[PDB]
Amino acid sequence: EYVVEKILGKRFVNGRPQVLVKWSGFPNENNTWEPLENVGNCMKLVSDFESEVFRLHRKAAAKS
Amino acid sequence: EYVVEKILGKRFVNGRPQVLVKWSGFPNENNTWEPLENVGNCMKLVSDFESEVFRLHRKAAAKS
Amino acid sequence: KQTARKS
Amino acid sequence: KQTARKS
Repeated sequence: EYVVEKILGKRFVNGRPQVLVKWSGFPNENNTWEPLENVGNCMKLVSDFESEVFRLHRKAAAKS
Repeated sequence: EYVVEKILGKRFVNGRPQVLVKWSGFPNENNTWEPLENVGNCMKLVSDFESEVFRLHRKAAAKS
Repeated sequence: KQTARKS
Repeated sequence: KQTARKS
């Protein structure tokens, strides 16, 4: 288990959610996709990411 | 901290994500909205919920 | 076990 | 601390 700096993306693989993890102390080159089941101990960063997605969805809505 | 049976909904409050929690051993009448920051220990149930939302989003897409 | 904090 | 398991 490693310290997480930020959550950068979200996707589904075979219908199951994953998130893109920037690891603290590692460069972005080593970012990895992880099952949402793996990130229970960084939900503040996951919430930050979710908040940003919603903000962008609201923008896409506005422009439509 | 209580055992969670299921996650039933998701919303944003002041831009921050929350989920609707069905508590194990409690009737649905006592379901509560909780900050995503609170549910790190039930990410399997959160992943189950996310999977279902995606499935319904795909359906809304298909029908469009 | 799946658990959560209650606010 | 914010941490996660690495797969």
